Amino acid sequence: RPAILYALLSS
Amino acid sequence: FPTLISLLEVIEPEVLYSGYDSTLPDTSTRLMSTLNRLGGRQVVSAVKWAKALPGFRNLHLDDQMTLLQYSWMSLMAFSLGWRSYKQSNGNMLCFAPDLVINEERMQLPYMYDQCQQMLKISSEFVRLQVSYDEYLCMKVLLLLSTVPKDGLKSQAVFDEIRMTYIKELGKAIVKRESQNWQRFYQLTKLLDSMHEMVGGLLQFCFYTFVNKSLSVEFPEMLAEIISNQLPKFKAGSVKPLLFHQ
Ligand SMILES: C[C@@H]1C[C@H]2[C@@H]3CCC4=CC(=O)C=C[C@]4(C)[C@@]3(F)[C@@H](O)C[C@]2(C)[C@@]1(O)C(=O)CO
Repeated sequence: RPAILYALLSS
Repeated sequence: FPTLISLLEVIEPEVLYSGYDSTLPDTSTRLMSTLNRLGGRQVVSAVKWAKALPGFRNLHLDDQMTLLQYSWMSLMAFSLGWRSYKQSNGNMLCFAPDLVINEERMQLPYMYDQCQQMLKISSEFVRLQVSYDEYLCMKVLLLLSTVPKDGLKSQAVFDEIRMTYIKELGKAIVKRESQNWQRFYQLTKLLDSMHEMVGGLLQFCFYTFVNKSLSVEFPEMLAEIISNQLPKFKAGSVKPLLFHQ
């Protein structure tokens, strides 16, 4: 899981 | 009140600058390094853009991630094609206002091949005389054009969102002066060919990423994305959604 991507997508 | 198309226009990210130091001659390694970092930051913008895109956040989170990871390159490449279109009529590559690559700078050994396929994208805007609104619509459609062979978690939500922006594209065409049918054929044909041309860019990219002996640096954002997306592409487990066969 791309952590930065995910972090962006969940506020 | 408000129209979808004016929402597209308003959520479109401002053009980012590269900070490239051109005091001393271009090295291909360090130009690619600078581009990758510009790239990371543009992807970060793309993520904020997509979150603001009506319908997108109805998708399952994992599906939001997948779409962004699968299409980031075609987004970045298309928007590059747009900046090169309006900025230099597709003559030069306008990566940023402070990083334009003309014929000379391209002659960098490693650069020429990749640069031609990027130039091929802007010439298409020139040839088809794509309007801003047409571009904005085609851009979301790229974000929704590359899916897992196994489909998405939110397939029916997805299918609908795709439909809406397909119709938004119809509207941008009609809005722009009977044969609107032909335009749609060409525009959707342009979207189709992106898969091929973006193919090559993604090839070089995985290459430069995989082959660490090359000294081409990637920011975390891209590295996380590439290293997750690579196995999926190599396993041939992703699929392009085409308008024509
Ligand atoms: C040919 C490829 C494709 C290139 C990308 C093409 C799309 C793009 C447009 C930009 O406005 C800025 C960065 C990117 C997103 C990019 F230009 C850089 O990241 C470098 C890149 C991956 C590449 O030059 C490399 O693989 C070198 O590492």
